[PDB]
Amino acid sequence: ISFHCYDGYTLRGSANRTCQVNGRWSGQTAICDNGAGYCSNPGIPIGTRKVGSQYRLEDSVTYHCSRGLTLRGSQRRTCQEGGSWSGTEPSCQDSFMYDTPQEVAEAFLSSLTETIEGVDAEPSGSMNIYLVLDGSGSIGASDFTGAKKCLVNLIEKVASYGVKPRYGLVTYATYPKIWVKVSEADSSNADWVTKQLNEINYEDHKLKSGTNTKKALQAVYSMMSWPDPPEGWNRTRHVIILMTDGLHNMGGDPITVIDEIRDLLYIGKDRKNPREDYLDVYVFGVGPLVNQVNINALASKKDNEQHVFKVKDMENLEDVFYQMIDESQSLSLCGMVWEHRKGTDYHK
Amino acid sequence: LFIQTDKTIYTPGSTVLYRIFTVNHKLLPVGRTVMVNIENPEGIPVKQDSLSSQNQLGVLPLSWDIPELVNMGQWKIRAYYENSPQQVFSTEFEVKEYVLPSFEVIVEPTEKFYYIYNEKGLEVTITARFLYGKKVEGTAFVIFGIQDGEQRISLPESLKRIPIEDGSGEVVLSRKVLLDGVQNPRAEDLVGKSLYVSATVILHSGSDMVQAER
Amino acid sequence: AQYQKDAPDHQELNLDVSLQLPSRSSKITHRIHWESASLLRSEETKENEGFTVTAEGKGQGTLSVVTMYHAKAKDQLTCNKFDLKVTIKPAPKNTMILEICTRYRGDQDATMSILDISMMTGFAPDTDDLKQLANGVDRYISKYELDKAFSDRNTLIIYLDKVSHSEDDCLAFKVHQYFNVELIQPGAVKVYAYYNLEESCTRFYHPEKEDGKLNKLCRDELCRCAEENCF
Amino acid sequence: DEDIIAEENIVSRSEFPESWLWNVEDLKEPPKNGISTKLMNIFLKDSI
Amino acid sequence: SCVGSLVVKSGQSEDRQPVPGQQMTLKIEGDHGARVVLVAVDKGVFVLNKKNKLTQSKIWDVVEKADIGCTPGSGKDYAGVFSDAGLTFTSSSGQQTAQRAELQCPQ
Ligand SMILES: *[C@@H]1O[C@H](CO)[C@@H](O[C@@H]2O[C@H](CO)[C@@H](O[C@@H]3O[C@H](CO)[C@@H](O)[C@H](O)[C@@H]3O)[C@H](O)[C@H]2NC(C)=O)[C@H](O)[C@H]1NC(C)=O
Ligand SMILES: *[C@@H]1O[C@H](CO)[C@@H](O)[C@H](O)[C@H]1NC(C)=O
Repeated sequence: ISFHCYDGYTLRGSANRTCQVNGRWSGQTAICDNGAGYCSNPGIPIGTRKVGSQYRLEDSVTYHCSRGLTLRGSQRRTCQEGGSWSGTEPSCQDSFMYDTPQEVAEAFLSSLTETIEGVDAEPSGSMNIYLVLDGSGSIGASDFTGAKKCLVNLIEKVASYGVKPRYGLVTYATYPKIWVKVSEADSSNADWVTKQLNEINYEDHKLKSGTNTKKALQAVYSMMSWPDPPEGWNRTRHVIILMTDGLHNMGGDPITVIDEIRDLLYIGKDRKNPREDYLDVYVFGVGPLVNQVNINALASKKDNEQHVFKVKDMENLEDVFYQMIDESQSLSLCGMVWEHRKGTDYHK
Repeated sequence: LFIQTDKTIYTPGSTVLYRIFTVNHKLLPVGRTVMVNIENPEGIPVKQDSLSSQNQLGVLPLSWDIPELVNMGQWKIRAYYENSPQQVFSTEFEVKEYVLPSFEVIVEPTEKFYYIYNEKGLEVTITARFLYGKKVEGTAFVIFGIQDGEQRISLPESLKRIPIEDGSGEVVLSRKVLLDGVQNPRAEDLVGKSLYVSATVILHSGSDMVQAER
Repeated sequence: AQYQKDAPDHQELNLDVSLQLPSRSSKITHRIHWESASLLRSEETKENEGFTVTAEGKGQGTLSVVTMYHAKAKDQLTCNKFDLKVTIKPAPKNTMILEICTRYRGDQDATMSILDISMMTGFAPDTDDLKQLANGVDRYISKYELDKAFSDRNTLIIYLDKVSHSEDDCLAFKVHQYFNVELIQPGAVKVYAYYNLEESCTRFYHPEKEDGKLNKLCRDELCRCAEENCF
Repeated sequence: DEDIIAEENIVSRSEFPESWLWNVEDLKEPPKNGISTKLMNIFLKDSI
Repeated sequence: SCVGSLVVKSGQSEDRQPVPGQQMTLKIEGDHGARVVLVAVDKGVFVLNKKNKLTQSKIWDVVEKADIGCTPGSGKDYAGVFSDAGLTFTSSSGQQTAQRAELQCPQ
C-alpha cells in the first residue's frame, strides 16, 4: 500500500509500505504535514486514530487502536516548548506480532548507550541499574533461565564501554528477594553481580509462586531512597529493567509505585525542570502469556525511544548481545552540556 | 489572480485548501511574487505570507488551519501581486458549525417573476430528492414574504403545509393573501418589489430537516 | 518643493513587544512595523497564569488579553420555549396509555409544531386511536404513516397546527406490546417549531425507570453507566 | 442467529470526507488531434 | 468559452452506478502539456452554500470588466472614437487624442 499527500503538503516517511510476515507494515509511518505549527504533525501510525488537529504549543493529541488491538506507547502526546511532542510514537499491536531479538537489542541499546554517554560527566559509578527478575510460576523455568543469560551478556556489553554502574539484583514472586543492593560496596563490581545472577534459580520461588510485582518495585524504591538529602541525588540516573509477563495478581496496580518513585526523584514535578532524563524504565515480556497492556503502562514513554519489548524466542537476545560487543567503537561526547553549579560561560 | 477553495463552507477544526492562479493580462501562466492575507469576519488580518509562483507554473497550492476556537462568519482570503498593492483579489468562505443534509430542496416558481394583475397568483413547485437521486417522502412547510430594500416583510397569512409524495409538491400563493399581506389599496405600488419563498422539507422518519429559499 | 519630499505620511512604527510567561522558559518576542501593522498576533495559553509584557521602541500598539472557558452559569435547564410532560401508564399484549402534555413559553399561541415520538422497543401505537387524533382539529398525521400496520411503526410524527402558551394541550393514545423481550429501551418525545430546530424540548418515558433515564452512578461530574448485571 | 453474517466479520464504513482528490495531473501522453488524454484510477470514499 | 478545452467524463463503460469503496476510471481530455488540478466535493455541501464557486464564466467576467474602452462604439469626434475604444492617436500634423488621467472609465 502506498501513500500520497494533497497539494501544499509535504510527505515524510515511507511512501510505499508492504505487509510483512511479522504482521507489521514495512518502513516508517507516512505523515502528510504542512509545517505550519510550532510542532510538526505527529502523524497517524497505521492502525490507530488521532484526535487533535491543532499542533500549537501546549496543544495535545490522543490515539486509539482498533478493536482487538493493544496500543503500545503513549495514548496522549503534548506539544512541548522547543518543538517536540511528549511521550513516544504510538503503535497498534496485535496478539502475535512479537519482536525479533535483533530489533529489541538494537533499540534497547540505542536508548541505553545514549543515556550513558552523558553519564560520563564524569567506584565509580554515577548510574544505577535495578534488575528486577520475575520468578513467578507463570513464566516457567525455560523463559526464566533464558532471561538471566540475557542479563549476563548485557552486563558484559555495558562493561565493554568501560563504565562501572551500581547494580541492584532482585527476583520476585509472592515476595521480593534482594540479591544485590546499590548501597552495597560491591554493587559497582560487574563480576560480583554476575556471580549472583548465576546463583539464582527458578526453584527459588516455587513454594510461594505468587506474582506480586508491586512489592518488587517497592524493593527498588527502598534502594534509591534516603533516611532523610544526599549530596549526589539530583545528578544520578536511575535505570530499572524488569522481565515479566505483566500478569500480576497480588498487590494490585504496580504503577502506583512508579509514581511514588518519580516523586522521590523529583521528576515531572517542575514545569521548567522535568528531569525526565534521570529515570528510564524498560520492560521485557518473557512468559508464554504476556499482557502487553500492563508492561506498556510501566515502561517509560520517551520520544523516538522504545522501552517495551516482547521477545519472540528469547535466549537469542543473549546470543545477540554477545555478538554486539565491540571494544573498537568509542563512546560519544559531542554536544554535551550539563547544568554545573558554577556554570561559567564556555561551560554552557 | 484567481483564488480557488475546495469547499464553500468549513467547520471549526478543519483545514482550508486553496490555490492561487497567477496569470498576466492575457490569461497565461507567469512567475510572480504574490502577497496573501487572511481576514476574519470583522476584516482583520490574522495571517499573511509572501509566496511566489516562480517555477511553479502559475499555481500556488496553499492551506490554512482553522482553530477549534475560531470566530463564526464569512472569512476572506485576500491576495495581490507585490508590484500592485492597490489591485487586490479576494474570495470568501463561510465558517460555521453544521452537518451535511441527506437530501436537497428546490423551489422553482412556475414563472421567473410575477404579473401584478395575475389572479391565478404565484404557483411554486417543491422538488426534493436525496443526494443520490432517489425521491423524498415527507412533509413541507412553505411560507412567503415581500422584500423591498434591505428590509423584508414576512406574510404570516401565507403559511402552507403541503405533502411531499414521490419527491414532489405544489403550493400556491393566492393573490388575495398577497395584497392582504401589505395594506396599500393600490396594487401598482408593489411593482418593483419582490417576493421570496421559504420551504422546509421533513422526512417521515424525522431524522433530517432541510431548509431552502428562493 | 523640498518640503514635499521631507514630509512623512506617518510616525515611526517599530514596536518590540515581548511577553514572558512563568510556565514558559523563553520569551515571546514580536516586532510590529508600519506595513505589518493592524495584524492579529495571538499567543494562546491553556494555563491560567499571571504573565508580564514588555514593550520597547518607537510607535504605538494595542494589547488585549481574553480568556475563554466553560462557566457553571446553569441555571438552565434549557428546555426553551416549550414545557413537555410525558407519562406512561398501564391499561384497565401489555397495552399502555401514553399521555403527552405540552405548553409554549411565550406571548403567542405557538404556530405549527412537530411531535417526534419513538416507541419503546416492542411497542406500537393503536391504529384506532391514531385515526381519532388525525381527524381531530389542529392535528394531522401523514397518510404515509397511517397504513403501516404493526409491521414497523416505531417512529411517529404528529404534526400540530398550534399550541397554546396558556394551558397544556395534552393528548394521548394506546400502545400495544406486539413483541415481548427483556430489557426494553425507553422511548422519547420531541417538540419544536417548523422554523427553529435548535430550540426544542425532549423527554423520555419508561414503565419502570423514572422519567425514562438510564441507571448511571453519578458523582459531581463523573458518571459511569450502570446498565448491567448485579454480580 | 443461525444465518446472516457475524456481527464481527462486518467491516464498517468510516471515511466520509466533505472534499477530496486535491491532487495534480500533467498531460504528457501522446497528443492526438491536440487532445491529450489521461485515465485516472481513483478510489471512491465510503460516503453515499 | 475556454481558449482551449478541458473535459471530464467517466472511464467506465457506462454500466450501472458505482459502490462505496470502488475503483472508477476518470477520463480527462485537455490541452497538451497542460497541468490539471482536481478536486471532488460532496453535493451536500452546496446545499448550505453554493456561492463563490470558481467558474469559467466568472473568469471572462473579470477580464471583460477591465477593458480600457467604455463606449460601445463611436464618439463625439475623431479623437474621441480612439479614447473611447482604448487607443491614442497622435501625428505630426497636430491631431492628437484626448489626455487620459483616470485609470478606470468615467462615472
Ligand atoms: C512506490 O511505488 C512506485 C511503483 O514502483 C514507485 O514508482 C516507480 O519508480 C520506479 C523507479 O523509477 C519506476 O520503475 C520503472 O519500472 C519500469 C518497468 O518496465 C521500467 O521500464 C522503468 O525503467 C523503471 O525502472 C516506476 O515506473 C515507477 N512507478 C510508476 C511511475 O508508476 C515509487 O518510487 C515508490 N515510492 C517510493 C518507494 O518512494
Ligand atoms: C541539584 O541539582 C539540580 C539539577 O537541576 C540543580 O539545579 C541544583 O542547583 C542542585 N542543588 C544544589 C543545592 O546545587
